[PDB]
Amino acid sequence: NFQKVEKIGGVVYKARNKLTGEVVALKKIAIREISLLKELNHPNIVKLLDVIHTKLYLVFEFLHQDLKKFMDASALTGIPLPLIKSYLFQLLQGLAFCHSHRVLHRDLKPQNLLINTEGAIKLADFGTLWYRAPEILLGCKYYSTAVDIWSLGCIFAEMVTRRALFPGDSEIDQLFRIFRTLGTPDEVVWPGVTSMPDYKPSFPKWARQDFSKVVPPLDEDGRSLLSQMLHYDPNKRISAKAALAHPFFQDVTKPVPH
Ligand SMILES: O=C(O)[C@H]1CSC(c2ccc3cccc(O)c3n2)=N1
Ligand SMILES: O=C(O)[C@H]1CSC(c2ccc3cccc(O)c3n2)=N1
Repeated sequence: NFQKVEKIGGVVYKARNKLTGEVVALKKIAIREISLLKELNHPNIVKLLDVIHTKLYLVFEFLHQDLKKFMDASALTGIPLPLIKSYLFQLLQGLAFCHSHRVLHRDLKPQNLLINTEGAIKLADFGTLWYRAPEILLGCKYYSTAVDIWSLGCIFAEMVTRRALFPGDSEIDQLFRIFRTLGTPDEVVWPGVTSMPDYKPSFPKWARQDFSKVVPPLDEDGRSLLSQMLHYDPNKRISAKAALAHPFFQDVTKPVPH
């Protein structure tokens, strides 16, 4: 039925549908979540074409490559700001759509963001440590859409600087890397943080970095938006919908990537 072409990322393969000649991404691995997922159409969400239960196989549209590869390829010169802005804007549209339908992504990272030759970018693999929100790291079981905004913020910073923002090697290292940059959170900035399941009063108390240093040479509009995406308190973190109205996107366009 499907011929595997190569492994590209459960497990995901490039494959040919012999019944249609279509080239697809085939993921080899509750039904309600998938239903909701399947019914969604948006230009910035990878389309789920078919679900085959026999092991569960999810058949997705196939896209050119992922943003990780593009960023590695662009590491020498960087991604031009207009393209960064376009990608961020598009990802926020996708998230705004998902979130309005009560769908969380929860594992956003460059490897899960797929691009095409025409300037589009799409969200894929709906649910490393590097893009995990602090509330998840502190043991929150009942987290919100805000976890996706944190992750996208980390990705935004990485596109700009050509370095991962918080490349932890363990959950505690991840948390402490966050704390060393943004300051150790307290009840003032994050009411309720000290009652979180894995919060320990013995966490070292670091001061916040002046931030100027975190994503140079991003302009103040960009820094403003990023800071709103990285608020500790998930309830203060900007929503995708509001982020779309941020002045950073006043001059947004849709360039064609190299
Ligand atoms: O994990 C997933 O849900 C699936 C959605 S499609 C996808 C995927 C994952 C990696 C890919 C790499 C190159 C080109 C692609 O189309 C890729 N597609 N992963
Ligand atoms: O979550 C936020 O929006 C930011 C607002 S500033 C802030 C913060 C969080 C923790 C801090 C710890 C020591 C010194 C500081 O200035 C700190 N600042 N968190």
